[PDB]
Amino acid sequence: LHLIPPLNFSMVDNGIFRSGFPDSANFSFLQTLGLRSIIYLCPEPYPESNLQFLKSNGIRLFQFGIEGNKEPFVNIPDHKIRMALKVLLDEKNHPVLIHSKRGKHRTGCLVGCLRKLQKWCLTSIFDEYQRFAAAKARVSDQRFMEIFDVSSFS
Ligand SMILES: O=P(O)(O)O[C@H]1[C@@H](OP(=O)(O)O)[C@@H](OP(=O)(O)O)[C@H](OP(=O)(O)OP(=O)(O)O)[C@@H](OP(=O)(O)O)[C@@H]1OP(=O)(O)O
Ligand SMILES: O=P(O)(O)O[C@H]1[C@H](OP(=O)(O)O)[C@@H](OP(=O)(O)O)[C@H](OP(=O)(O)O)[C@@H](OP(=O)(O)O)[C@H]1OP(=O)(O)O
Repeated sequence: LHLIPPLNFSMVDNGIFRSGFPDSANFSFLQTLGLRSIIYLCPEPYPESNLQFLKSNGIRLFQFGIEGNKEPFVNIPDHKIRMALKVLLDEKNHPVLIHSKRGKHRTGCLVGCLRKLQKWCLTSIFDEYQRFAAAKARVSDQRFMEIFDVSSFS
């Protein structure tokens, strides 16, 4: 036994994964996925360790830096989520890992908006969001998904 998936790692769909921030202990696991792409949702620069892993493995980094904010005073990062969705929906970028810091809020919102495009009823989207967010589930994240207009992606 030796592979360590990154924090809160899960398969979302064919060619799509979610997690928190990978560190060097996770690189041997991430190698088994044959990633083409990472969608990174934090504003902080990528560490040198991570950049060397991407360069060694031919993985493209897409960064859409969403500022972390806590309830009750939240950002509505609509443009950044939609830019990340545009990349996520292009199969040429697959396999793709979506990650933020812990993979609960920013990652959860992007995945929830994907589920809405996949025609999941809201309660099913929120159940999946809650499974990762656990005691840190935010009503604001779920309201963002409730309000999200799918029009431009149909
Ligand atoms: O209370 P805070 O000091 O603001 O801690 C919170 C932390 O919450 P706690 O550690 O106190 O529980 C959140 O973590 P979770 O709520 O996910 O447990 C985490 O946001 P997060 O890493 O969740 O961001 P996502 O990556 O899920 O968007 C926050 O990160 P952000 O600031 O959103 O990048 C803070 O973590 P940092 O300390 O690393 O900034
Ligand atoms: O520059 P603007 O045209 O006013 O648009 C901004 C801008 O959105 P994008 O840059 O992502 O297009 C903010 O992000 P920064 O430029 O500051 O990085 C964003 O903030 P978040 O990314 O945190 O959402 C904000 O959205 P909001 O104010 O709703 O949180 C949004 O403004 P509209 O919301 O486009 O005025």
